Amino acid sequence: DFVVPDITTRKNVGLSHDANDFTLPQPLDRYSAEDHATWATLYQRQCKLLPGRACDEFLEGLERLEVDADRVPDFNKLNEKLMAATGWKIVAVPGLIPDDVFFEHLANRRFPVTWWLREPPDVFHKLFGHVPLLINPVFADYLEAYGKGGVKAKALGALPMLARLYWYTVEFGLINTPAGMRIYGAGILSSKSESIYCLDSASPNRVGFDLMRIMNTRYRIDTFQKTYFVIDSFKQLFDATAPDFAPLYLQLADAQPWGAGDIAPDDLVL
Ligand SMILES: [Co+2]
Repeated sequence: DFVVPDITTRKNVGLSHDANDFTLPQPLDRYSAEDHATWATLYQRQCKLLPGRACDEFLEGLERLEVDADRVPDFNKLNEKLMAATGWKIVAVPGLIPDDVFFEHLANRRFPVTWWLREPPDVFHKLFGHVPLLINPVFADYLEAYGKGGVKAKALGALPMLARLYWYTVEFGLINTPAGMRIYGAGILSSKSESIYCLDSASPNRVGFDLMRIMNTRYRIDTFQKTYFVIDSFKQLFDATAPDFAPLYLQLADAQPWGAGDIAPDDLVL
């Protein structure tokens, strides 16, 4: 029955965005005291739960970028540190943006960050979850290479195959370490409960990273992942982008995808 405006619409009232690249100056005046307090609450919650769960590089990135514990960060201030580390910067966007625009940003070492915050894929998820690893030069190079692939993928109708790769790496990836399994996916790192389940539960599959397998795997957004893909190094991700994806897309185009909860005959199951 009744339809009401969504959070993206409400938050962006009176604001504008580039019609081509979808950026805007970060609207600092729009963050209320409640927003800063919500940020602080989420930050404190995650920083209590993540030690021994997040990969070490993630927690180090928070500190090296001086990500504010007590307020929504000033993007420009964060950029001074990020630019010096890896030549990356974050740019504010209104919310969900078109894929070609998103890929063009990453291809140019710009990471789009939704500016607004949830009330008590918002700025907490996109900044706290996604940005700290951009100080890692190997991970940053993986994201740049990913972005550069957007033109080819769009031309071939293969953007959803790249979306699966992004989902199962950047958003929901795990990294194995001698100290045990750790988390690098931003969607897990900003989550209250998925960081617990993804390491502690016997329920989800933990499967070794395989590029073709992943690009042939469905995902859903409404639920905890049924399968997590595990890398041994960020180098594995960057190296996965080396070959020509065009013949991989065409091979996959006619295949039946793996379901979100499937185990494939060739999986290294961890
Ligand atoms: Co995300």
